[PDB]
Amino acid sequence: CEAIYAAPKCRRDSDCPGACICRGNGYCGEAIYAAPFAR
Repeated sequence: CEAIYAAPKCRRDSDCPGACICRGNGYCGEAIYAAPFAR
C-alpha cells in the first residue's frame, strides 16, 4: 500500500490497510516490497 502522493499514514501497524505495517516514514506499507502480499 505504498504510495507517494496518496500515502495512508500510520499510527500503528494495525491501522494500516491489508497487512501493511507502519513504516519508518510514518506511512503504511508492506514489510517486504519484493513480497506481493499486501502493499
